[PDB]
This record gives sequence, C-alpha cells and structure tokens, in this order.
Amino acid sequence: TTTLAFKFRHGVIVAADSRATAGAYIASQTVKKVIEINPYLLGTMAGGAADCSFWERLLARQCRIYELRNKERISVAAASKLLANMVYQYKGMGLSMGTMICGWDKRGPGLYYVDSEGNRISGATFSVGSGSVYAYGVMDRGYSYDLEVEQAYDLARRAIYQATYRDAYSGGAVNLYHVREDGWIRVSSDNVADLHEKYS
Amino acid sequence: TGYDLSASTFSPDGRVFQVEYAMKAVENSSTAIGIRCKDGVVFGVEKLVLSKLYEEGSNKRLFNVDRHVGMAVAGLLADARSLADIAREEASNFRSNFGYNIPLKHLADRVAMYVHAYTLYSAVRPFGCSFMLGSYSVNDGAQLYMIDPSGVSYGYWGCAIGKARQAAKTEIEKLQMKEMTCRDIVKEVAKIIYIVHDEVKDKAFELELSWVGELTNGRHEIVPKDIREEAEKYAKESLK
Amino acid sequence: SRRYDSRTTIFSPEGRLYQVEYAMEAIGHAGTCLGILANDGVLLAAERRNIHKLLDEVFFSEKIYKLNEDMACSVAGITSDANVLTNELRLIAQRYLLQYQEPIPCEQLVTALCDIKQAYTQFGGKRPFG
Amino acid sequence: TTIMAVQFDGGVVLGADSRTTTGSYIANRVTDKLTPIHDRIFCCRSGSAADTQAVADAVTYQLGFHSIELNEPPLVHTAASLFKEMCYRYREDLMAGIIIAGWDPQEGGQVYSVPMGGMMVRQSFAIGGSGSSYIYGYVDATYREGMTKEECLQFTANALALAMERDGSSGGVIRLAAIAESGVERQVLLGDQIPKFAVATL
Amino acid sequence: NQYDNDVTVWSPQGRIHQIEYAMEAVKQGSATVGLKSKTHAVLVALKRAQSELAAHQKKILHVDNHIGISIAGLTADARLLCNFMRQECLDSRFVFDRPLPVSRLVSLIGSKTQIPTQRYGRRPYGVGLLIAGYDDMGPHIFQTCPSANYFDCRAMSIGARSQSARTYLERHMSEFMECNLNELVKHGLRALRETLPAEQDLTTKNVSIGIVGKDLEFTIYDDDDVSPFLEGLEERP
Amino acid sequence: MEYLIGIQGPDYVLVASDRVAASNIVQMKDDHDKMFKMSEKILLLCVGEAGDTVQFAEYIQKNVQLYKMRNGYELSPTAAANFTRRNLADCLRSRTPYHVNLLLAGYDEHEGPALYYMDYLAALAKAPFAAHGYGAFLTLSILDRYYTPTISRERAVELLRKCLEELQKRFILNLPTFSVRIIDKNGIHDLDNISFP
Amino acid sequence: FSPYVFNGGTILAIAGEDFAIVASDTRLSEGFSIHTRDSPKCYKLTDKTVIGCSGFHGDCLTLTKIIEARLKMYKHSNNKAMTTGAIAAMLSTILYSRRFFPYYVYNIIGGLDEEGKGAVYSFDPVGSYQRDSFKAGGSASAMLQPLLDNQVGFKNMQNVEHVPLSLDRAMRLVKDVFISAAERDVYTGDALRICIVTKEGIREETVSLRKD
Amino acid sequence: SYDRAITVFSPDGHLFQVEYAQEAVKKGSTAVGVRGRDIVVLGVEKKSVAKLQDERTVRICALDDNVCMAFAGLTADARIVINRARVECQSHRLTVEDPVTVEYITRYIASLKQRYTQSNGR
Amino acid sequence: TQNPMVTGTSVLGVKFEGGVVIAADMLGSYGSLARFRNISRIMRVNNSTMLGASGDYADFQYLKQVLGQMVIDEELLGDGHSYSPRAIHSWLTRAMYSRRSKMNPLWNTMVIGGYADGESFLGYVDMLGVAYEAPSLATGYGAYLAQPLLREVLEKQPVLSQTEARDLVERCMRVLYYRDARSYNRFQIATVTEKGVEIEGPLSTETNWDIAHMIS
Amino acid sequence: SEYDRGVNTFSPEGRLFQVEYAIEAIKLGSTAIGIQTSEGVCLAVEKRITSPLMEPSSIEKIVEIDAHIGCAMSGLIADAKTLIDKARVETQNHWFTYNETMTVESVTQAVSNLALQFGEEDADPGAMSRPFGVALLFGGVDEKGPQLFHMDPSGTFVQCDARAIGSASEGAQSSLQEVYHKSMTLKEAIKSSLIILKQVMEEKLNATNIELATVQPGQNFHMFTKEELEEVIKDI
Ligand SMILES: *C(=O)[C@]1([C@@H](O)[C@@H]2C=CCCC2)NC(=O)[C@@H]2CCO[C@@]21C
Ligand SMILES: *C(=O)[C@]1([C@@H](O)[C@@H]2C=CCCC2)NC(=O)[C@@H]2CCO[C@@]21C
Repeated sequence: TTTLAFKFRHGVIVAADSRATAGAYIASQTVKKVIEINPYLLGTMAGGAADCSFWERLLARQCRIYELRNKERISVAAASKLLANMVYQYKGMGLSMGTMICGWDKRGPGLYYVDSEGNRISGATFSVGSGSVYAYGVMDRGYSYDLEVEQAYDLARRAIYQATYRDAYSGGAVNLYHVREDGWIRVSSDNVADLHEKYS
Repeated sequence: TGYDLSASTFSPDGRVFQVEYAMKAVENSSTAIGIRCKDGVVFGVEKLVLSKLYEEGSNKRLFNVDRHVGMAVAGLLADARSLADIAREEASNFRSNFGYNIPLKHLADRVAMYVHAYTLYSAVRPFGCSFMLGSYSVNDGAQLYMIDPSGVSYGYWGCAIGKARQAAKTEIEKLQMKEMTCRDIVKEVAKIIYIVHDEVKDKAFELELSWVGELTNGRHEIVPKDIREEAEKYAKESLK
Repeated sequence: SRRYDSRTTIFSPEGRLYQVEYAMEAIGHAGTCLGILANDGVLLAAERRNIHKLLDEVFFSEKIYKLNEDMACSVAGITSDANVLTNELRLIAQRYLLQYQEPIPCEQLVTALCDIKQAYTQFGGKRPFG
Repeated sequence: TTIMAVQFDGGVVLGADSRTTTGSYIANRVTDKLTPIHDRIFCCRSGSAADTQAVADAVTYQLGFHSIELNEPPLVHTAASLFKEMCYRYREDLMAGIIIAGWDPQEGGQVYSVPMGGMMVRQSFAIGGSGSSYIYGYVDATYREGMTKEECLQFTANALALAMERDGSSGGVIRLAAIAESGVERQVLLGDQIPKFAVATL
Repeated sequence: NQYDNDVTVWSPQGRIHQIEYAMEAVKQGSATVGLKSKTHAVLVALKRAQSELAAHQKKILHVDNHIGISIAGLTADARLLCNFMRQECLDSRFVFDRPLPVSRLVSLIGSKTQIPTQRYGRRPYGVGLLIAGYDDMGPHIFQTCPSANYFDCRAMSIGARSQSARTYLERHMSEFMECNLNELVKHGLRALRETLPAEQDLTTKNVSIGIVGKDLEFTIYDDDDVSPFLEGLEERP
Repeated sequence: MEYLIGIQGPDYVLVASDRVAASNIVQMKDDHDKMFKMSEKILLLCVGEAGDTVQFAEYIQKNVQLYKMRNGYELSPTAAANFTRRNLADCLRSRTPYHVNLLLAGYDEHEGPALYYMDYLAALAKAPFAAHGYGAFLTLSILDRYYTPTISRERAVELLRKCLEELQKRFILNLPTFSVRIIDKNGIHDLDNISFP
Repeated sequence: FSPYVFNGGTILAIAGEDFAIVASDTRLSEGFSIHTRDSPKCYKLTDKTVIGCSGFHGDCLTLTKIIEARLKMYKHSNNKAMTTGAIAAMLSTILYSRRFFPYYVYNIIGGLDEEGKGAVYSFDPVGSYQRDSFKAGGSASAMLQPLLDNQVGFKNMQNVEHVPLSLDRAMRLVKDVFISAAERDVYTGDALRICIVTKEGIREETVSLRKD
Repeated sequence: SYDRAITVFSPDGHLFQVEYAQEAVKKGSTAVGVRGRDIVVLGVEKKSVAKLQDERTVRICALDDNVCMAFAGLTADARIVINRARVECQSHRLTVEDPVTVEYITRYIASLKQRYTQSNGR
Repeated sequence: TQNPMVTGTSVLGVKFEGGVVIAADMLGSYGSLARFRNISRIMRVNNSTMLGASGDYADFQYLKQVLGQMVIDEELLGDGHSYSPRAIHSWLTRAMYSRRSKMNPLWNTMVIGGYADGESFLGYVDMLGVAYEAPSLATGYGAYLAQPLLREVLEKQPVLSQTEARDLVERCMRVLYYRDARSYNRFQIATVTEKGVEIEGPLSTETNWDIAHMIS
Repeated sequence: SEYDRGVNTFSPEGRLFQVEYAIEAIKLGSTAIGIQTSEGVCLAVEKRITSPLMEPSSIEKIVEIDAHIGCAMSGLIADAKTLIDKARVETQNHWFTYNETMTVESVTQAVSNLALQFGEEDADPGAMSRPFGVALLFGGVDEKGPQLFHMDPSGTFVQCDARAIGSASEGAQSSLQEVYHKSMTLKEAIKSSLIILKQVMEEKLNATNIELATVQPGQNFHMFTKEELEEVIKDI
C-alpha cells in the first residue's frame, strides 16, 4: 500500500495506489483507498481494509450529525480528534489503521495523520504504507510550497509510480485528488503501465 | 374508609377484602366439577357459548399441566392461563432436577405458594381464578386438589367451583364414588352438569369432559367423543 | 404507593419548597450559635441544651466538631442529622487531602456539603436535613 | 482408592479402602470413604477428597429438605440425579467419581455409577477408583446372579483385598456396609480378617 | 370512585374497572370484519381518517407470509404487539426452520397482555386485534381483547356499530365454508357495509382487504386492487 | 526514544524537549511539541507510548483548568504533581495503564520554582535537575559536573547547550532541534529553539 | 479445541449487461473425507439477488439464516424489497460485527442493479467489499481468476476487439473453467450448479464434474 | 430508586410544576442585560447586609474565558447548573480543540432544564 | 466440555423405501477401557423421530433430557402440530453452534432419522455446527470404513428395501468390529417407518477368523 | 388533586388522560401549514414574537432532518428537540447500514415509536414521565415522490395532502379544503399557504415573522431567505 498527501500553496494533494493483497495473492487491482467523508473532507486507508472502511464511514456519519446539530461544517482537527478518540477505545485488540485526513476549513488547508497506535500529528507532507519509504524520497527531493498545480500533480504521480516499482504490495493505478477551497476534485486515475511508458 | 384498596392492609376485624373481592370474581363464573374414584379422576365443565360465531374448542377451561396432571379452572381465564403456565414450569423443573414425575400434592403446594405471594403486597393484585388439579399414578393413586384465590389447597373426593357450587355439591354427595368406576363417573358428571345449568339466564353451553386413571395409563386426556355423546344422552334423558 | 407518598421534593403554587421551610422552622428553635471573625483569630460560641444535673461530661464538646486540622463547625437543629453531615464533611476533607496532598480550602468544603444538601431538595423523595 | 458396590435381592453391599495420600505420603490411614446420604442411601467417594466431601454435603442438604417436604422416604434414583446434576454442571471444576447405593420401598436395592464427567448409569455391581483397574477380570469371572448378603460380603471383601495388594494408592482396612429394609450394618476388616492370597515363590 | 383508577384494585362486585375502560377504546374504533372458508381467510377493514386530505389510516398490517392482523383502538399499542408477533415468528423460523403455528402465536400474545393487568402503575393494551392465518390445520380467525382473553372464531367483527355486522354474519355463516374467494370477500364487504350510516357507501378509498390461503401469501388489496372485489355488489336495502 | 531535560534555578525553571515524531525508521515530523500548558505557571512534559501521552496529558490539562474555573485560583505545582501521580498510580493496576514518563515544571508565588520527575510506575521525586530518555544517560553527568544551585539563566542556557552538543556527538539517534521554555514569576516564555545544522 | 474447520468449495460470479451468473460446486468435505456430494453453495435472496458462500459450513448456515431474517425485517420496516447494493452494505456491517471472533466465510453477491444491469460484489471475512465485473472465491479461486482476467477482461491481449460478453459465451466459459478446476483441486468436483439472474427471474442448471 | 412522576399534564394542557418554578423565578433578584456594539453589559440587584457580609471570595459567573451568566431564582440550583456548564465547556475544548460558542452552551443548559421537566423523581 | 471422558464409537444410518434404519453399539469407553458395556446410544424422540449419538455420553444424556422435555411441552398443548425430523435437526444445529460460539462445545456427533409425510429424513450434526442431509451417514471411524460400502450400494441402486438396508447395516457393523479398536460385539438397530420407532436390542455379529491359520 | 391518577390511567371513555391533556397543549401553539404537490412539499410556520427586543432569527420552528426531509413543529417546542435528534440519528444510521436514504414514512414511524414510551415503574432509569406536547409535520422526497406526514402526541401518524396544526387549525384546515387540488404547482401552494397564514395570524405578515421551507425532487431542503420571502409576500 502507498498513500501520499502534501500541502502546497494551492491546496492539498492526495494520491493512492489500488492494489489489494491477501498474503502474496493479489486479490484486487482496482481497490479504492480514498474515502470521501464530505465534499470538503477526504480520508485515506492503509493497513486493514475493513477496519479503515468501517471507522472512516463511522466518522462520516458523526460529521454529518455535527453539521446538522451545529449548522456549521466540522474542522479537520476536530474530525481527526474524533477518529483518534474512537480508535483509542480498541487499543491492544488488533486494529490496523493508518489514515490521513485532508481538507480545507476556516484555518486554510489541513492534513492530519492518525494511526491505530494513537498518533495524531499535523504536518505538510505525509506518506503511509509499505511503499511509503520509496515515496518519501521522491517527494522530499521534489517538494516545494510554491509548486504549480500541474507540477504538484506530476510529483505525486512520480512518487506513487516509484513506490509501485520497488514495493511488491503496491501497484495497479494512481488515483489522484486535489482538495481546494470549494471542495475536492477527482484529477485522474492513471495505470502504472502507461506511466512506465511515459517515464521510460 | 379505604381498608379495602390494598392487599397489604388488614381491616379492623382482621380481613383482607381484596382477596374476598377476587373470590367474588370466582363466584360469577360457570361451574366446573371434579369427581374422584379409586382408579381415576373426572373433570366436567359447563362452557357457555356467548355467540354462535365461536368455534368448538374456543375458551377451553381444561388444561394439560403435565402428561399425568390435568387442570380445571373457573374465574378470569387470563389469570387461569398464566397459572397453568406456572404449573407447567414447576412440573418441568421438578423433572429436570429430581428426575421423575412431580407428585400432585407437591405441585399443588408450590402453585398455592405462588398464588399466596400475590396476597401480601400493594404492588400486585390477587388472582381472580380458582382451579382443580387431578392426577393418577400407581404409587400415589388418584389425587384431586383444589386451590382458591387466597392460596388454600385441599384434597377432595368431589369438588365444585363457580356459580352453582352448592347445588353441585349437594348432587355430588348423593354418590358412593369410592366404589364406582370411571365410566359411571362420566355419566354422573354429565348429569350433574345438566342439572345445575340455568337455561333462563344462561343461553347455551358445551360439556367439556376429561379424565385420568388406569383406564388411560396415567395420561390426562379428553374423553373420547362417543363416550361423551352417550353421557350427554343419559343426562338429557334424566332431565325429562 | 401513590396514596402514601408525601411528595417532599415538589413546588407549591407560590414557588415554595415547603419541607425546606419547615426544616428552617426546626432550626429556629435550637440552641444559639454565634461566630465572630477577628484579625488574629475566629471564634464560635454555643449554648448548651444538655443542662441536667445527672448528665456526665465526656468527649471534647457537645456542638463544636473538628473537621480537619484547620477547620471546625457548630450545628443547629436535629442532632442526628448533624452527626451524619459532620461524618461526611470529614470524609470530603480527607478525600481532598488524598487527591492533592494539601489541606482543603474552607469554601470548597462548604460547597461540597451544600451540593449534598441541595440534592435532597430536588430528587429522591426523602426529607431534607434539618 | 478402591470403591465397590454389589446388589443382592433386598439390598446392597458397599465396600472401600481407607487410604488418603498426598503424593506418596499417607495423610490418613483409617479414612471413611462411605458416606450416609440418607437413612438407607450411601455414597462411595473417589477422586478429590475436598470436592467429593462438598458435593456429598450439598446433596445431603438437598435430599433432607426434599424428604421433609414430600413426607416420604427418598428414592435412590433421586439422590443419583442430584449427584449427576452437580457433577455435570461443575465437571470442569470437580474431580469426583461417585457410587450411590441404597434401598427404597419401590425399587428395592439399587446401585448407580456417576463417573467423572457427570453421567449416570444403573449397574448390578459397580467398581471405581485407581485400584479398580486391577480387579476387572476378577469381578467378571466371579460375579453370579442371585447371590445372598453373605456371599456378596465375601465377594466384595475378596475383590477389595486383591485391589489393595496391587495398588500403592489403596490399602489400610476394609470398610463394608450392608443396606436393607431393616437398616444398615457396618463392618471393619483389619489385619487377619482381610483375605490372604498366596504369593508366588521360586 | 376509589376503585376505578388502578388496575390492581378489585371492586366489591369482583370487576377491574380499568380493563373495562380499556375495552371502551376498542368499542370506539373503526370497524373490521374477518371470516374464513375451508381454504381462505379474509379481513375487511373500514379505513378512515380525520379529513379528506388525511389519507385513511392503516388498519391491516402484515406480520408474516401466513399471518396478518386488523386493528381497533390505540395504534401505538397495535404496533408494539405487531413487532412482538413479527419477532416471535422470525425466531421460530430461525430455530425450527418452520412457520409458527397461529394458535401458539395467539397464546404468546395473551401471555404478553396479561402481565400489565396485574402490576401497579401499568395499564392494559387498549387494542383489539383480529388475526387471519393459514397453517397445517387450515385457515384461522382469532380475536384478541384488551382483557388478555382470546377467541377462535368462525367469523367476527370488532369496532364501532359492529353488532349489526355480527348479526349479518350470524345470519349467513352456514354459506361461508363452501364459498369461493370472491364470494367470501363479498360476504365480508356486505357485513362491513352494515355498519355505515345509511347515506354512506363502500368506495375504493375507504376499504382495505387482506387475504391469506392455501397457495397465497398474505396480501393487502388497497386502492385500484380492490375494484375487482367491489364490482358486482348490489345496493343496500 | 525521546529526550526531556529540566534545570531549576533560584527564581526560574528551564525546560527543553526534542521535536521529533518517528514511525519505524522515518522521521514523520520534525517540529513536534511535547510540552503541555496546565496553567499560567505550570508546564507538563510527557513522553512514552503513542496515544497514551496525549490522552493522559489532555485529561490532566482539562481537570487542572476545571479547577481554575470552579475555584477562581490555580493549583500550585506541588498539588498538580500530586494529582497527576494519583491518577497515573490509580490507572497502573487497572486494565488501561498509561506508559508515560513525565516532568512537571512550575512557579509558585510562595514556594518558588519547582521541578518534578515521574516515571511510568508513578513514583514522584523533586529534583534540582532531571532528564528523561536514553540521552539522559549521556547528559546527567554533565549536569552533575557543572550545576550549582545559584546558577543564572544565561549560564543555564549555556549548560543546556553543552548537554545537547553531547547528544549531537555521542548519541546514535538523530535529534537535530530542541524546544526551549522558561518559567518564572512572569509566567511561561518561549526561548529560541536550539538547532544543529 | 478449534472452533473452525475447512469444508472446501468454489464459487464464481460473472456480471453482464442484462444478466448475472453465480456458479458453485456441490461437494462438502472435511480433511480427506467427503461428507456429501450434493451440497450447493448458492442461495436465493430476492428475485434479483443470489449469494455464494464458501468456507466453514456452520458459519455459512448461520449467516444465511441471519441474512434472510434481516431481509424480512427490512421489508416490514420499509415496505419494499432490498436492492443488491443495500444487501451488500448490510452484509458488510454484519461481518464486521464479529470482528474479534470472525465468520470464516467468503461471500460473493450477484444480481441486478436498479437500472437492470449486472452487479457482482465480493467480500472478505471481516466485511471489506468491492463491486467487480467477475470474481472467483474458495479453494480454486487462484486457478480460476487469471483465466477470467484473460478471457473476460482481455488483459495482456494486443489488438483484440473488446466485444461485449454474451450469455452464451459466459455460460460456456463457466463450464470450461469449472472443468479445468476439477482437474487440479481436490476440494472441487461432483456437480456444478449455475444460477442465471435476468429480468425474467432466476434460472438454474446443473452439470456433472468428475467424482474423484 | 424514586420513580414518581412529578411533572405531569393538567386538564387545560398545563405543566403546573413548570409554572410554579416560574413563580420561583419571579421571586428572585432582578438581572438586566444589554447588548452593545462592542461591549455587553450585565447588571444585578444585591441583597446586602450592613457591615456583616464577607464579599471577598464572591464574584455574575464565568463558564469559560469568554462566556458570562446571570441567574434569577433558587441560588443552589444555579450553582448546580453552572458547574454542569463548566464541565461541558472543558469537554468541548478537549473534543473540538476550539472554544465554545455562546449558543452551544445555552443549548446545553436549556436541554438540561428540559430533561428535568420530563424525568422520574425530579 | 473441553475434554471428553466416556465416549461412544460410530453410528450408522441408511434410508430405504418407507423409512430409515440406524445402528449403534452398546459400549461406553473410558479411554481404551471398555467400561460400560450395556448402554443405549439410540433415543426415540417422537413417533416419527429417532436419534443416535457418538462422543461424550454425559452430553448425550443432557441432550436427551432437553429434547424429551421439549417434546412433552409440545404435547401438552394439544393443537395437532408436532415436531418433524427436520425441525429437530434444525434445533440441534442451532444448539451445537451456540455452544461452539461460547467456546463450550457439546462433544457429540449426531444422526437424526425420521419418517414424516411419506418422506424419509436422515441428517447429520457435528460438534461445530456442521449439519447436512444425505441418503447414508456414518460418524467416527465408520466414515472411513462403512461409508464406502454404503455409498457403493447406493450409487448403483438408489432405492433400497428394509431387508436390503438391514443386511447392509449388519455387514457394515461386522467390518467395524473387525477394524475399530473401540468397538463392541453387541449393537442395537432402530427403525422408523409409518408404524413409528422400533428398537431391536442386543444383536451380535457372526465373525470369521480363518485367516488366522494363513499366517504360517 | 393532581396525583390521584397515575400517568397510565384510562378514562371511562377509553382514552389515556395524559395524551388528551397533551393534545390540548397542542392547541396553544403556533400555526404550521404543510402542502404536498407533485413538485414538492411546502412548510410554512408563524413565529410568535412577543417583544420587539426578541431576535426572530433564534426561533427555529422548521428544522432539517436530512437533505431530503424537513420538519415543522407546533406546541411545546422544547419537547421537540429529543424527537428531532432521534430522527437525525435514525436517518444517519440507515445511511451507514444500507448506503441509501430513508423514506419519510420510516422516519415518521421511528419517531412515533417514542411517543407512548412513558411511565413511572417497570421502566428503565432515564425513562420519560409524561407524553410529548408537540405536533410534527414531516415533509420530504423519496422514491415515492413528495410525502407529507402528520404526527400527534398519541403516537398516531398519518399521511396527508394538506394539513394545518396549531391554534388556528380548524379555520386554516377549512381554507385548505377550499383551495387544494391535486394539480397545484409549488408556487401556487406557497402562495395559498401564505394567504391562509396571513388570514389566521394575529399580527401582520411580514418577512421576519414567518418561516417557509420547501423540498423538491433534485433540489435539497431549502429554507427561504428574507429576500425570497419578500418576493413571495409582494403578491399577497
Ligand atoms: C495496504 O496497506 C494493504 C491493502 O490491501 C489494503 C487494502 C485496501 C484498503 C486498505 C489497504 N493492506 C494489506 O494488508 C496489504 C499488505 C500491505 O499492503 C496491502 C496491499
Ligand atoms: C482415591 O481416589 C484418593 C483418596 O485420597 C480420596 C480420599 C478421600 C475420599 C475420596 C478419595 N484420591 C486421591 O487423589 C488419592 C490418589 C489416588 O487415590 C487417592 C488415595
């Protein structure tokens, strides 16, 4: 699994692979590792597929309830805090979750890393999964806050592509999302075979 | 004064009037009769039909509490059904713990204690039903017990509950039931039922008969239809 | 149950809690207690209603109780209720000393006891402390 | 431990050894493993001393209450059922092998076995314990139908002595009880009363 | 009166006045008829609401593929009982893989309803029920009263002015056993028409039908679906 | 492993922590704050197991601020430390123990500066200087060598720099930048971060 | 004491434009023995949905009963039958409710969506599910899946027309793939049960596989 | 536990206990609030005993740094409500990481009072 | 139970035209010791249903208690509805699965046989809750030694008579006495037909030991 | 006396006393009107403003249950908050479990199940002591189209075409009888409801003393702003 996210001047970039594995058998090559919590808020999934899906869907329900009660959209920090509090109750019981919560709120862009161990950290650049180490190098050598939108797209695609090249448990396609002030857009879904053709 | 509103209140003369009012509820019901002979027990109920729209077998007042134990009720039918379920549960628990069929005296004592537990508190209401339990076994013989809304259980040779209990008792005292057979007892039960019924006030009725004895191998069951119809013929002949 | 219920914790048509007013009447008839605050100290002075010749002296005082190392109280009203409340005051002070390892401030102790006494005027169907 | 019960026409005969062991040390050498549950109902206890004592006391309590409420002498089957219920419910927690023998007016003399696990079976003779293994062939060869009380007593004593010779966990004295309608008679066999069998010598 | 406020108080006459007051709730409600042939069972319900905009309130409910009920009295109590019956049938299918016999369901209902009548601070269920069912013993019509008493009927009407329907049914009950489905439903509709004030008539709006039988799951015919049955029904006398 | 250090002076307390948040072999964050503000003159520094640190620290913070709201004055450092030890000790034998190592720094108007050390078993000690982590093993002797009770805050910052330089020379972990705060009668002051290029 | 055992079995689902196909083998086994040769692993839920369960048989039976009950409850509460996607989401929550003592069941749902098109949903034992176009599950899933990737998905094929899948070609492919599976997998054999879901309803077919 | 129903309906559709609580409010000290352009003004009536009251620890109370409350009626009830509100404010700071809105705490207090008009034994 | 103590070996079942036949030996083993040699492991549930069990005899006796009480409770109502063999099979499956899910199994393997509405029923339940139906069944070591012969007969001739089925059961019992160490020479045969449930008591098999002289 | 009777006592006429008294409490509230058309559902309520110092924007008589369902309330408005929270939680739980939107009838039924759940004994701690003094109008759009439902304190819920609740219900209901036809457009419904509300209100209808909301197929729940309200008010 390779998931990636970074904040730049024009918003948040989220990218993921699409390979689901059960041992060394490739169960799927079209899995969706990004959950759409609300039109302004996204989450990523790494680790246990069922765990991440269930708990982030539960977060989506709670966030909708918040919006109904308080007549205002929830903040990224509050959503990440809710998820961390929810998963702390099941510590030591074997949950495997690694999540990035991304959005735009009254403080601007936001990106938070939440894992089942208990971490909740804010940051400008994150990568989770088996291939996260390979994505970190490309992202760190290419990342600037003053990137242009197409440059940011290309950097994210390149980092996920290199991770799939080196990691056995990553592959399939690169699914890309751009969080902007008016909401997130689906940018592209590019197969890594076509990216191999483009980059070689 | 309000000395009669709770079952946890005595009156100045030492009476619990709520239990007496429940007994009044029993006296308004139609009459059930039980007769015991050396080899068995016979139960007869006058079952009033309040409309012709009702099927045959509606509002049964005779229950099977155990495969050897039968029950004949009078009063409030819902209370009687709840009590029948209590008795069934008692018999089941006895078989599961001690491993044989419950003696009738023990079952009557347990159910009478359960009934008595409702005559002590303001939080619950007394039962508005009276009932007879009947059984046969080789070891214990033939047993007939009666339980009233206060919780008193007594053994009988012949018992009657309901509206025409006194007239029925007068009729039952005319039988030398100890040296009779269950076949004769069925005809006599039917005859007494037809005697005590008041056609002017109560319109129409069915006769509900059951028995338990060596004739049935200690199993409580409904009297077979041919025996029932023969007994009804005898009863209608006797009334002229 | 409804017939025998005295309904202690309800309102009157004028917004009054009647059992509390009756308990105040009980306190108006007890022995006098006065407290005076000075620059160098503070004092309590009570009148003793146990003035029979055949009474024996034992203990420390009749109406003055020591709650802590730094606090004391005097009571007016029903004596048994006072015994209950003083036991509870001592418990509250020692629980605070266990939690924070400092002696409790006086107003915090008063507030805790008064929360207990407010509880009896709002729910439970029991009589207040006189 | 070696416990035995044999049924004859009109009653039962029970017999046991008298050894309590904590490992290889004999803590009690004259113990009574025959317990009066009721007037004509006895149990032979095998396994954990504490567990069997507790179960026996509980069954004695329950059976006495039952007999007072019913105003009848109890049945042997009822006592066996109470033992079976308790031993099956707490089978994970208890190590208790029981033999229940007795006389009642309805069925006569009866012998029931409740092994570990909590099953209940009626037998014409029952043996139990660790020494019971060594006398299975002997009881199968020697048991005959229609024995009298004296023959049953001799048969039980012979079997128990044979078991005590070969088992390190059995020994001491032989305790016997005969239960019939007329009541209970108890005997102790010690020393030269215990049957002797010649040992092979070269 | 000191005897008429609690369900735990007996009167000196031997009655419980709260249970009678609860039966009054069934007497006030809208009328329903139920009847059975040798193969089918039919429930006919007179739907009505407060105003014409307000759609006629739902009187016939689906309990199981072989059981349906009609309601009279307090609708929330009726939904409580309906949920209880649905759960009992589901548990029977889970454990024994067979449908629950109808008589045993009515026994369970009677057990449920009797408990509140014996305890302080509780009330009866102010609902009268008509149960239509099919099982291995044939078709069944059952009546349930707030007193926890239940009846096995050949036919029955409950509600307001239902005595006239009961009179009609008694007059014609010998025919029902030999009827076909349309004839049986028309008999029920005539009985239900007997309760309406002389000006009112039976329309596709105010009538609901419920049918169960040997080879038919419980069906609720409302609206256009009832037009096949309302056809060929002579005018009132 | 994470590093905490505290130095007590005549009228001040000086605390420093590292700014690294790590997962496996990567540094996920390099500007992490490990200091929690209990009141206007109390700081709590917490390291240990993930999740346990923030949950315990924020529970303590919430209850201390609730004391301020309810009573109109603030807990003293000693009382806050004893409250913390009570809660950690109570949870020690339950099913949800916290694996946290803590330092508590404070200033009291009547008692002066205070530094408190607490391990994960909930033993509470009062110290002139203290440290937590694997780097403590390397820097406690430097504090023993150069600390005097009458030390000024300029000299305290110099001694802190010595300790952090030793960590840069001899420690196997990459701890490149440190957060530095001081507590005095005027409250909590953020000093410059100590960074090594 | 082990609360699980492996009872074998292979299931297959293929989605079409106007059809769905769910197939399974009918052998029930334990260890090296055969329990029965006539135990199908496909169950009808609605007139538009079929489910396929493989794994531990006790869990399969219990889950089938639970799903049927939930469908009846939904129809009581909401007055309509459940859709294929709603069933999939409900099953996901049912599976996650046993997260710390799981159901050892592999589930494939096949049916029609609300536009009348074919839909296949695949689950793992804890409730992660995905919408697919074809899917294999069970003991011979690793044998069956690559062939379906090649023949239905046209993967690794160069200049091959992507003609839409027809019901005839799909039926032939299912039969051939199960014939190949029964050759190499010891848990697969006996008979093949094929259920075809269309707007006209559900239609069943049975073909024979080798009995050794 | 005590499970009597205190607040019940009267024949005219009135909850008499609520009306009597409103009478209790009518007996209390007068509080006036004015909303300004930049300020908010809160004034209360004092019942002052000459020379003998100690007003050193008495404050108009603060729920957080940004919200103030004034009460009329039974003072002990007001103390209970204020402490509950303060606990809720700290919980909101923990769970949302932002200070409360005035309407949020007003909603919490109003729901608490409503809950006490529909509970057994209160 | 976590450790079985007194156990029974294998139970056999065959359906024929007009009913079902079930067979079991009368032995309870305490490890390798043939301890209780006269116990019955077949039960008459009702006039249409019979049951046989292998495994822990105490768990079997508990089940006999519960099932008997359930049948009596149903017969008290007198409403003309009885339990079918299929309903008892489903109840048994639910009971075993519930016990397994609590990690407290009933250590039994059960065969249910019945005849209702002119149709024969034969069903298998295992300790874990695996349940199914088949035309012949065998538990324990009979699954390896007896099921082959029964299956071979049934594949060729799918419908049997009572005589043929009984003969086949006797052959299979002989094979089990030859090759199972926990087996006994006395068995019982239960039959369910339209007349009900009939149990035939201590039966023995005729053995052949001629190969003993071929050892040389 | 007030405590002679329990809360679960029947009248001699067969009605629960507390429910009848709560229904009488319904008659003291503000007037709400709901009209159902093939183009959607319209809900109009009157804000009963007692003082010029009250800010009318804090009076919420119409709430959003979900994007497809809205509610209008009359009576004891504080009691309605529990029911509304239950409705919101039910719709979100349904979306979580089934990945679809709830029907208006199911939401109404779920809320109506809470209505008679009151008592003194044999009830869990945290149970209700009295009924709810609110009438609710639910309006929404589901696969059956635009649906309008009415709920009263007895637990009874019905489906309605046009409906008025509150103090002026009888006269408003008669007017709705006169003006409702099945072929109305949503604009006509809005205008007709405002005409009737103007007729029954004791104040003069301006854009700050009323509330109006619509639910249409495709468009979500919409609360009218002041400007749109003035646009509609101009015609009346
Ligand atoms: C990724 O971490 C990974 C994915 O299968 C999983 C499935 C989809 C959504 C969440 C991410 N989880 C795993 O267990 C395998 C092994 C490592 O990477 C996986 C492919
Ligand atoms: C017998 O089984 C035995 C006895 O100690 C014990 C004594 C009291 C009555 C019950 C039986 N139990 C034991 O554990 C030892 C070891 C073998 O036999 C014992 C002697």
